[PDB]
Amino acid sequence: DRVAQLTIGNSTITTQEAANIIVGYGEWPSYCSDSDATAVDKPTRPDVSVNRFYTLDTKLWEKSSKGWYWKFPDVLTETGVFGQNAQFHYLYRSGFCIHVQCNASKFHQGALLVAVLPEYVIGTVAGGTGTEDSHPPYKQTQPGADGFELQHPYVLDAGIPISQLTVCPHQWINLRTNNCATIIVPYINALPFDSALNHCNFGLLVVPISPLDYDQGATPVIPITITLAPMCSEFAGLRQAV
Amino acid sequence: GFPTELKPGTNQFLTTDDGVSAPILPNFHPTPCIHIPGEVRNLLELCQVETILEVNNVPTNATSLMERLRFPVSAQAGKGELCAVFRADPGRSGPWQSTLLGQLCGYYTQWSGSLEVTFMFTGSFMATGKMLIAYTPPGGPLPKDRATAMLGTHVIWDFGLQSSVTLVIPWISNTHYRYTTGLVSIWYQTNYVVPIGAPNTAYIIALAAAQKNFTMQLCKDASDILQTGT
Amino acid sequence: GFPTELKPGTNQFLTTDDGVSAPILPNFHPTPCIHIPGEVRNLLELCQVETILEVNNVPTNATSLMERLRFPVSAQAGKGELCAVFRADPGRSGPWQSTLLGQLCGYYTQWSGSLEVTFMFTGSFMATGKMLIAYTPPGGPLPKDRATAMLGTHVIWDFGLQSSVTLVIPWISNTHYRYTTGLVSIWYQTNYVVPIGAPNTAYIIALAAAQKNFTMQLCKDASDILQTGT
Amino acid sequence: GFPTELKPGTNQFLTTDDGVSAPILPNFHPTPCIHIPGEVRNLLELCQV
Amino acid sequence: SHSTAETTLDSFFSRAGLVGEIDLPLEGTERKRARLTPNGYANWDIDITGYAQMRRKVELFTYMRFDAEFTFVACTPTGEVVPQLLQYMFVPPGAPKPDSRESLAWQTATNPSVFVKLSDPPAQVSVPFMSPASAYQWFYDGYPTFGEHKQEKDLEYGACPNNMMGTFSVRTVGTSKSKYPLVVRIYMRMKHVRAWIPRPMRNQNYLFKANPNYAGNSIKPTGASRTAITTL
Amino acid sequence: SHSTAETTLDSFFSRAGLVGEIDLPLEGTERKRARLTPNGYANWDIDITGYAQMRRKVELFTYMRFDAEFTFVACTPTGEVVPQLLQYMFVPPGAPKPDSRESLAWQTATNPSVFVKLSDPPAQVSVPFMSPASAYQWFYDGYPTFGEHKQEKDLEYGACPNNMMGTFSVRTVGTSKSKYPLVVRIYMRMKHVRAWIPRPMRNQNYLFKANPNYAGNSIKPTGASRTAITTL
Repeated sequence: DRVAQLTIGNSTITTQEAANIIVGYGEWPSYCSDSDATAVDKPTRPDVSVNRFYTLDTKLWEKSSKGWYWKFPDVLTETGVFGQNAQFHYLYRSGFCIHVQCNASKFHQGALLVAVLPEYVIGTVAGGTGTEDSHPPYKQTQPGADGFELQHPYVLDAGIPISQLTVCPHQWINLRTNNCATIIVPYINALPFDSALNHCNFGLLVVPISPLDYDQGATPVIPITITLAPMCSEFAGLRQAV
Repeated sequence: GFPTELKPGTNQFLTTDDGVSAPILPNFHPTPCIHIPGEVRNLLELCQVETILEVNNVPTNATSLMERLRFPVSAQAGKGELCAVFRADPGRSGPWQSTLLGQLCGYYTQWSGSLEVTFMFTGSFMATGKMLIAYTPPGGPLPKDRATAMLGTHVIWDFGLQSSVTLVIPWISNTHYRYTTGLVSIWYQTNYVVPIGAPNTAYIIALAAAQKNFTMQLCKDASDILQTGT
Repeated sequence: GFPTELKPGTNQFLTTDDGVSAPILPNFHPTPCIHIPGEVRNLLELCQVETILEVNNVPTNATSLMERLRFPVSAQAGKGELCAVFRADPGRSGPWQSTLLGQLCGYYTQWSGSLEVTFMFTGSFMATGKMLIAYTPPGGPLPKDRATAMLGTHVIWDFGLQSSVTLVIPWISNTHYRYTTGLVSIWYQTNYVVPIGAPNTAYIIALAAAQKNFTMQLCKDASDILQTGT
Repeated sequence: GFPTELKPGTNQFLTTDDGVSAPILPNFHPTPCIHIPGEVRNLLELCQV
Repeated sequence: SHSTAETTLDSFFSRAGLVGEIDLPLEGTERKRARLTPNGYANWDIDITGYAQMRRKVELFTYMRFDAEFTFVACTPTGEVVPQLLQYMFVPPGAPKPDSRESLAWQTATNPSVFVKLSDPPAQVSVPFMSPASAYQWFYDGYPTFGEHKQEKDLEYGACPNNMMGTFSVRTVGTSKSKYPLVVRIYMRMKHVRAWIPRPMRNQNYLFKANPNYAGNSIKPTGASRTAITTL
Repeated sequence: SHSTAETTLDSFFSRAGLVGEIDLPLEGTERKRARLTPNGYANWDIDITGYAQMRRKVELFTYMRFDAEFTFVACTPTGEVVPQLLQYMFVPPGAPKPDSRESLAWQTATNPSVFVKLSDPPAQVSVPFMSPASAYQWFYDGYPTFGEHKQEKDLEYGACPNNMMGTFSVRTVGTSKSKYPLVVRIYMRMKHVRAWIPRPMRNQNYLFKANPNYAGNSIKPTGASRTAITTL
C-alpha cells in the first residue's frame, strides 16, 4: 500500500524489512562543508532531477549463479542526467542509496549477501597453474550499468575471502525472511573529490552464499532488481567534451 | 662540562625501542588529514564483527569451495546428529580460520573472552522443524546422543524463528597453548518437514564473532607468502 | 655520574639537521641591522607579483626574443582562434617559465591554488573589437570553435575596457606530478577594427601571478649552471 | 650542542649498578597482579618465625 | 581482563622490520654486481613490503597514514666492522635519482644526506607522511592517468602513484672504490598509524607486488575435516 | 591547505650544501699537487657559491644577512677513515693567511683553530655575520675604491669586498708529512636568513664568479611551441 516517490521515477517498496536500513560506517552522505579551496567556481549541487530513482536492468538468479558486481559511479556513468554530469565534469563526489530487491515465492530458497567494498580492485587468473600478470579489461574492471559476473566468488575475484566480506557494509537477503536490502553509502576517498570516469570509489557485491533452489515446475529464475539513488552528489570541474 | 657516565647498552639498536630520531625533512608539512568515513583504532573492533564460519571445511575443489560457507539439513536425515562440533578454538586449525576473528588471532599468541555464533536458516518459507544446538565446555566429551546433549547447555531452535539463534560461548582461554576446547553440537530434534513443491534440502550459514570482553595479548607474525624480486 | 645511554644514530651528520654548533668567534659582535626599504620574508610574496607570461614562446633568435612577451591580433584574422593556450601549468615546461612564479615553482615539487592572468591590450586608442577568453578545466579538450568555447567559462573582452580583464583560474594541483592541466583559450569574437591611420596590427601583453591561497610544498633544487674554477 | 664531559668509569658494567634499561617489549602488558594470601616483603619476617 | 592496548594499530604495526638489504662488493670475478644493481652505488625505493608479513598486514585496511623511522645497519658480509665512511641520501618523490657514482644528484642539497661511519652506531632518521593525498592507499580501483578513457594500451590498473614515499641512495663516500665488501641492511618502523576501511585478509598467495592477482588453482584457508560430523 | 612555512627564507635556504672539497695526497709521481694547490696545507676562501645552485638562489635578492654553520667531513679518497689529527684554522677577513706549512699564521691565536681527528665525527662551527656593512650584497653597481673617477684601467666594476666572510686553512697536524692521502669536504648551512630587494632570477648561463656577464648568444627560458595556436 506504500509507494515511495522522490523525483520523476516512482517505485513500490517494502521497507524496512528484517534489519532496517544499513548506513555504511554509521555515516550519512553529506555535502562538503570543508573542501577544498573553497573557490567561486566550486561545487555544483544538483537535485532532485539528477539525484533520482535509477532502476537497472534486472538480473536473473539461477541455481548455478556465482554472483555479480557493479562499480560506482561507473554504473550510472552512461545513464541519464547523472551520466551526463559525471562525464562533462572534472571533479566528482557523491553518496548513494542502494536498494536491492528479490521477487520470489514462499516455495523458493536461498540467501544473497549484498555488500559494499570500497576500492574493489579486480585480479584475474594468471593461468590456472602459473604466474602470468595480465590485468582485467574495461569490460571487467568497469562493467557499466549491466554489471559483471564473478569467476571465483570464493576469493571475490581478488584473492580475498568472501567469508569475511561482512566486514564491509552489508545486508542479507534470505528469501525465507526478507526479499529486499537497503544500503546507504557515504563518499569514501583519500581525496574530497576525484574523477568519476577513472576512479571507482566502491564496488557493489551481490553473491549467493546459499544457492537458489526449488522443486521442478516453479519459476527457475529469480529476478534481482536494483534501484539506486545518488544522495549528496557534488560536481566541481566545469566544462568538458568527450 | 655536565658530568656523564655512559651506562651499559648504549650504542645498541633495539628494534622495538621507541625513541625520537632526527627528522629527514624538518621544514616539510605533510598533507593534512581529511575525514574518511570508516576508521579503525583497535583491532578488537574487527574481532567483534560476524564473519562466516566454515563449519563445513570438507571440500577441497576450486568448484566446491563455496560449499564450505554452508552446511545442510535435509528431509532424509532421521533424528540423529547434523554436524560435529567446531571446537570453540578461534585460533586453532579448522573452521574458525575462515572468520576474520580467527585470522586476527593468528597475529597474536594469547586470547580470552566470550564468543557468539549465529546460525541462519536459508531454507524455504514453507519448511519447518527443530534443531538442538548444544555447547560442551572444555574437558567434556562429545555427547553420545541428542538426549544426553539436552542435559547440558542447549538451545532448541525451531523454524518459526528464522535465524535469531545466536549461541553464546561463555569463555575461551590460552593459559596453555603456545579435549581442551569447547564443543558446539547440532542435532536434529525433529525431522525436516516440507509440503509438496518445497526443496527437500536446505542450507545453514554460520556467522561468528567475539564479544566486547574479548582481548588478545602477545603480538606474533605468522604468514603465507609475499612475491619475490623479479 | 649522570646515567646516559647513546641512542642509534649519534655520530651521524644529517645535512638537514638543525642544531646549535659552537660559535667560532664568541666575542665578535656583528654589524647591527639598519632598515632597508624592501624586505621579503616568504617566497609567496613574490609568487603574488604579476610578471610577463611568454604565451608566444615561438621565436628562438636572440633578436626575436622580445617578441615572446607580446602576441598580436590583426585585422587580417577572421573570427576564429587567436592563439592556442598555455596549459594552466605554472610549474611545467612552456610559457609559465618566463614568470617569477614558474621559476619559483621550479625550486619546489608540489603546488596548489588559484591563478590570475591579466591581458593588456597595447593597440591604438582608436582600435576596437572583442575577444573571447575561455577557460577549459583539466581533462577537457580544446573547444573546437568559438561557439562551443562560449558554452563554458569565458569572458567577452571589449576594447572599451583597456586591460581590466583578469581571468581567474579556479584551482591548480600536483597530486600526480612528480590533458591533465587547465586550458585558457583566446578567440576572435569580432574582427579587429581600426579607422584610417591606425595600425592594422596590435599586441597583447599577458601578466600572471598566483593568488593568496596559493602554496608550494616540497623543496627541490634544479638548475642551469654555475662557473667552473678557471 | 649541549656541552658534556664523560667522567671516569663510563662504559663499565657494574653488576650491582641499578639503572633503567630499554624494555624489550614496550607495548606488552603483563598479566595484572591478583591477591595471593601469603606475602613476604622482608626476610626478617621469616627470621621471626 | 584489564588492558586492550596491544590491539591498537600502533601495537600491531609499530616495530622495526628488516625492509631491504643493500649489497656492495669489491671488484673481481664475482657476479652479479649489483646489488641492488649498483655499478658502485645503490638506489633503493622505499617499499614497506620489503618486510614479508607486512603486505598482508597493511592490506587489512584500505587507507593508512603513518610516519617512518629508518635505521641503517652496515657491515661486511662476515659481520665485520671496518673504517669506512658511508652516504645515505634520501631522494624525495619528485626528485631525480643518481644514475652513476659521479651523478650530480649526490651533491644536491635538497636530497638530505646522512654521513656516517660503520664504526658509528647505525644511522637513524624519520620520514614524514609523504603523500600528496590525505592517506596512503593499498587499493585503487581505477586508472590514475586521466586521459580519454577507451585507450588502455597499458594494463596499469590498480596502481596508485600517490603512495611514493621516496628513495634511499646508498654509497661509500670517495672518488675511489672502497677497500671493503659491504652490506647495508635497512630497518623501518611505522610510527603514527591511522587506518580507515577494513577489508578481508589475503586469502591466496601473492603473485605480483602491484596487484591482487591470484592463480586459477584457488585454495582454502584450511580443510582438515573428512566430514562435518567428525573431529580428530 | 594550512601551512606556508616551506616558503619562508629559512626553509628555502637552510640546508647543508657541499661547498668545497680540499684534496691532500702523499708524495710521488702524480699531478697536480694541489689541491686547492697546497704544497702541504690548503687555503679555502669562504665562497657560498661553492654549492652550484646556491648563486642563482641568493641572487633572487639584492641584500642578504645570515649566519653560517660549517661541517667538515674528512676521509681518504676510498672513504676510509684513518688515525690522523687535523687542524682547521679560520682566518678572519682582515688577517694574513699562511703561505707555507711552517707559517706563523698557524699558531696565531686570533685565528680560531679546530683540532679534530678523522675518527671523531665531522667537526662543526658557526660563523657570524661578518660584513662591516649592514648586509651582504650580491650586486654592487659601482666602484669600491674611492679615488678620483676617470681612472679605469682596472677591471674592477661590480665587485664588493664587504662580502668577505673569511678563509678556512686545512692542514694535517705535525712537522712531518702525513702517512695518508686525505680529502676534506666542506659543508655550509645558512642559518638566520633575511633578504631585502627582490630581483629577476638569473636568466642566462654564468660566465664569471664576480660579475653577471653573459654571452652574445642570448637564450630564452624555453620556447617549445611551433606557434601560439598549437599545443603539442
